Amino acid sequence: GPRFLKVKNWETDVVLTDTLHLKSTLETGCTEHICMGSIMLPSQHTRKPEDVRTKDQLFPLAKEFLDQYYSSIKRFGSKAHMDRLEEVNKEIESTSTYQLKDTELIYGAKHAWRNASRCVGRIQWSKLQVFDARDCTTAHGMFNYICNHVKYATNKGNLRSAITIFPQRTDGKHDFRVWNSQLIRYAGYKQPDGSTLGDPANVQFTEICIQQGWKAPRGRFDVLPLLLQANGNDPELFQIPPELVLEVPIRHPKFDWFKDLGLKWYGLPAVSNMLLEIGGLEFSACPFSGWYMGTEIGVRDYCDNSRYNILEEVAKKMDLDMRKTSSLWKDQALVEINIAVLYSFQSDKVTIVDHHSATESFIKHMENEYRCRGGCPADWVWIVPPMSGSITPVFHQEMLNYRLTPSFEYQPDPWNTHVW
Amino acid sequence: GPRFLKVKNWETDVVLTDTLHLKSTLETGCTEHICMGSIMLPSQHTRKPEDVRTKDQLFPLAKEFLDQYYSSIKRFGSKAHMDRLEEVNKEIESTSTYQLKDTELIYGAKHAWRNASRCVGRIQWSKLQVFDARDCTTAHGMFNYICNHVKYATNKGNLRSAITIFPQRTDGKHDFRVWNSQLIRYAGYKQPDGSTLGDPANVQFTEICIQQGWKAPRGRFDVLPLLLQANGNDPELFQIPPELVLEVPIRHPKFDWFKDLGLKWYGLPAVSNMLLEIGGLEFSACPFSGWYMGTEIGVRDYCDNSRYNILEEVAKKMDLDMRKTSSLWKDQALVEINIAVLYSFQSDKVTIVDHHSATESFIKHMENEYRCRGGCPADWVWIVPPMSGSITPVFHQEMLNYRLTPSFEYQPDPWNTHVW
Ligand code: HEM
Ligand code: HEM
Ligand SMILES: N=C(Nc1ccc(CCNCc2cccc(Cl)c2)cc1)c1cccs1
Ligand SMILES: N=C(Nc1ccc(CCNCc2cccc(Cl)c2)cc1)c1cccs1
Ligand SMILES: C[C@H](O)[C@H](O)[C@H]1CNc2nc(N)[nH]c(=O)c2N1
Ligand SMILES: C[C@H](O)[C@H](O)[C@H]1CNc2nc(N)[nH]c(=O)c2N1
Ligand SMILES: [Zn+2]
Repeated sequence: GPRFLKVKNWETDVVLTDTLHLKSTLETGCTEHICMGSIMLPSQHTRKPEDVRTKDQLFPLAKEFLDQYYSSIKRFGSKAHMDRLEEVNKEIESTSTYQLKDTELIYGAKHAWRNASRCVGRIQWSKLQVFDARDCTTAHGMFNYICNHVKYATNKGNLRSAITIFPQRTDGKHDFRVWNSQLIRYAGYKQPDGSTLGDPANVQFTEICIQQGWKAPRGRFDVLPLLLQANGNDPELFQIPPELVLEVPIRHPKFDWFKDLGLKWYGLPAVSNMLLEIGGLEFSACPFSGWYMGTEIGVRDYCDNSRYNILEEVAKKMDLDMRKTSSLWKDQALVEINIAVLYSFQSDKVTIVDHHSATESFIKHMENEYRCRGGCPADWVWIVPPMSGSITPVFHQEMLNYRLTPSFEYQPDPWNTHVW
Repeated sequence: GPRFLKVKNWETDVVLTDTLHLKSTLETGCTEHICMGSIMLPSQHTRKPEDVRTKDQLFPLAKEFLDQYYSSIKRFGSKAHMDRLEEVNKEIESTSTYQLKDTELIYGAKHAWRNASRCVGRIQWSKLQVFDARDCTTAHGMFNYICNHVKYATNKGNLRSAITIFPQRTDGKHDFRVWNSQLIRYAGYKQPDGSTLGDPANVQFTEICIQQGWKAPRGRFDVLPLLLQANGNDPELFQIPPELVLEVPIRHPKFDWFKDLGLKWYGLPAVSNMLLEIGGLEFSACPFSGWYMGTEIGVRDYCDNSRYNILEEVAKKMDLDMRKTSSLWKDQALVEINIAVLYSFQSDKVTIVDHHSATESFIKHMENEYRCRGGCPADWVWIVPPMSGSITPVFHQEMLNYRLTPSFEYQPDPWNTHVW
C-alpha cells in the first residue's frame, strides 16, 4: 500500500495492515540503503548522558503526550485538554518542568510497555500495577518502596506485573538511579585461577558493591545487594530481605541426577536500569517486573557461553557424544535444561510461561493491536525465542518495528558518570 | 563512526568496522522511521514483471559493473577498461544489449553469491563452478545442461557448488525459465479427504505438471519432473534420470524405529527460480547448487506446520507427554529428527553441514570479509538457524544488511505471466 504497510504470516497466510507506524517520529537507525535491525544499541535514543531537555525542548514533547492522552479518552480539544495544556505550559515556564497527574502517569507507564517492541509478553500490557514513588527523597526511602514492590509483585509465587516510579530527572538538584541491572541477580567473582564464580555478567557490579563494604559470600548464587542512589547522592548498599527473595531449586522430572547440579534461580525478573520517558519527562529510576519466559533462564542465563555456560557439565552427566558437533549434544542438553526449568517453577507453583505459549499469545496480541490500534511495533530479532525458533508461530510472522512514545529507553551505567 | 559503522559480537566483544555499505545504491525497504528487516519480500527489487531495462537504463548499470570488475583486478582506468566500456556502450546502442565475456560472467556469478546477505554458507563463495549455457535454444537443450549440472554437482555424494547460466533476457525474442522452484523436489497432492500427500509447498506446481501430462505416482516422496521454458515458448516436461537423483533414507543412530517412519530426502539442494543480475543484464534461468545445512530439512522441511509437519508422529513414537506444551515435546522430537538427518547423510557419505559448524564458519567468513573487503552484508533474520539460535555464534553477532550487485533477486512465478 502507498501508505498502508502489510505484514503477513507465512504459516497461516494472514495479512495485517499497519497504519500505526505513521505516528512514529523517533528514528530506528535504518536508512533506505542500510538496515540496522540486528544492532543492539543503534543509539537512536539511548538517553543522552548530556544535560537535560530544555523548556523549549520540553513543551512540544509535553504537548504531544497530552494530545495523545486526551485522544485516548476521546476528549481531544476539550476544555479540560486545553486547560491542562496551559497549566503544564505555564508550569514549565516557571519551574522548567511539570508534574504528570496520577492518571497520566499510569497511562504513560502502561503505554511505555505497550510500545516496547522487543517485549513478547505485551498481551498483559493493560494489567500493570503502578506504584507512585515520586515523593521519595533518600536511598532508605527507595529501599522501602522496592521491598514493597518485590513483595507485591512476588505475591507468594502468583506473580503480578508492577512498576515503581521514583522522582523524574530535573537538572541540577540531581536524580535517582538503581545501580543494579535487575532488582534480583547473582554476583560474579573473577577467580585468580582464571575461573569465574557465579554470574560473569555481574562481575563489574559485584566489585562496586564489595568496595562499598559488601560482604560477598563468595558463592555461586549470591543475591547481590541493592545499590541505591537518591537525589544524585552517592549510592547506598541494602540487602533485600531473603524471605522476600523467592528462588527455585532446579531439578528434572526424569533425571534424578539433575538436582545434584546445584542449579537454582530466582522467580521474579525485575529490570531496574532502564529509563521511562513520558511527555518529555525522564524517570531514570523505574524498576518494573512481570514473570519469566522459560528460555530466559534455561537458554540464555544458563547456556550463554559468557554466562553460567553449563552445557558441558550437563552434557557430560547425560553421557553424550561430545566428540563432534554433528551429534547435536549441545541441542540435546539444551532441551533438558529447559524442561527442568519449566518443571521446577511449575512444581513450586511460581509463575512462568514457556516460549510456545508465550509466542502464541503474542500473535494473539498482535492481531488484537492491529484491530484496535492499527498496528503493533515488534522487533523480530528479539521476539523470536533463543531456541526452536521455527516451531514457534512468531518466526513465520513478519513484524514492523518503529518507535512510539511513551517508552523505555536505555541509559548510561551510573558509575560511568556519577562523580565521587 | 560518522561514516564507519561498527558491528559487535556480544559473546566475544569483537568489533568490526564496515565501510563496504558505502557502495550500496539499492534500497533495503527501511527508512529512518521504520525497519522492515523481517519482511520476506520488501519488494525493493523483486524483479519487475514489466518490460525490460532500456538502453539508457542499461549503460549506467553496465558501466558500474565494469568499473567494479576492472577495479577487482586493479586495472581501473586501463586501456582495456576504457576499450571494453566503449565496446559494450557501442554494442548496447546497436543491439539494445551486450554480452559479458566469460571472465566477467564468472566474476559476476561468484559475487552474486558473495553478496547474498541471506546466505550462511558464503565462506565457499570463491569456489563455484560456472557452467555457461548461453548457447542453449530449446527446452531439450536446457534439460541436457541441467542433467550435466546435477551429475557434476552431485559428484557421487561429495557435493560441489555450481551454477548453470542460460541466455539472458532480451526484450521481445523471449526468455528462459525453469518453472521448478528447485531442480529436485517432491510433489504434493491435496487429498479429497482434506489430507495432503507429499510436500504441501509444491501442490500448485504439481498440478501444472499433471495438467501437462505428468503421470504423478501419487506418492509421498515423488521427485517432480522438470518443466523447462526456452525462448518464451511453452514449458516442456522432463524426468531427471533417477540414477542422477541421489536420495538419503532417514534413520536414527539410536532409535531403530525411526527407519519405519519412511523418511527420506534428496542430497542436492538446487535453486532454480531466482534471477541473476550482472551489469544490468538479467539471467532469469540460472539454477545454482551447493549442499544442505541440516536444519533446512530437519527443522523446516520436516517440521514446518505447512510442510511435512511430522512433529506429532515422531513425538508419539517417542511416547512423549504431548498433553502440555510445557513438556517441550516438540523441542525434544525436533532435536532427534535433526540428529537423524545429520547421521543419515553422514552415513551415506553425502555432503552436509550442521548449523553449529555452518554458523561458526560464517563468523570466520565475516571476519575475513571485513579484513579484505571492508565489510559483509548479512541478514540476521535469515542467517540464524531455525533451532537452538543462541547456542550458535551468529545469534550474538550484529550484522549490517545492505544490497550490493551483482546479485540474486526474486522474480514472478512463470505461470502468473506467461500466456498460453
Ligand atoms: C507479563 C510478563 C512478561 C513477560 C513474559 C515478558 C517477557 C519478555 C522477554 C522474554 C523479554 C526479553 C528479555 C531479554 O531477552 O533480556 C522482554 C523484554 C522487554 N520487556 Fe517484557 N515481559 C513481560 C512483562 C513486562 C513488563 C511488566 C514490562 C514493563 C512495564 C516489560 C518491558 C519490557 C521491555 C522494555 C523489554 C525490552 C528490554 C530491552 O530492550 O533491553 N515487560 N520481555
Ligand atoms: C556451499 C554450501 C552452501 C550452504 C550450506 C548454503 C546455505 C544456505 C542456507 C541454509 C540458506 C537458507 C535457505 C532457506 O532458508 O531457504 C541459504 C540461502 C541462500 N543461498 Fe546459500 N548456501 C550454500 C551455497 C550457495 C550457492 C552455491 C549459492 C549461489 C551461487 C547460494 C545462494 C544463496 C542465496 C541467494 C540465498 C538466499 C535465498 C533467498 O533469498 O530466498 N548459496 N544458503
Ligand atoms: N521477563 C523479563 N525479563 C527481562 C526483561 C528485560 C531485560 C532487559 C534486557 N536488556 C538487554 C540489553 C540490551 C542492550 C543494552 C543493555 Cl544496557 C541491555 C531483562 C530481563 C521481565 C522483566 C521485567 C518484566 S518481565
Ligand atoms: N542450501 C541451499 N538451500 C536453499 C537455498 C535457497 C533457497 C531459496 C529460499 N527462498 C525462499 C523465498 C523467500 C521469499 C520469496 C520466495 Cl519466492 C522464496 C532454498 C534452499 C542451497 C541451494 C543452493 C545452494 S545451497
Ligand atoms: C546481535 C543480536 O542483535 C543480539 O544477540 C540479540 C538477538 N536477539 C535477542 N533477543 C532477546 N530476547 N534478547 C537478546 O539479548 C537478544 N540478543
Ligand atoms: C517472517 C520471517 O521473515 C520469515 O519467517 C523468515 C525468518 N527467517 C528465515 N530464515 C531462513 N534461513 N529461511 C526462511 O525462510 C526464514 N523465514
Ligand atoms: Zn531495518
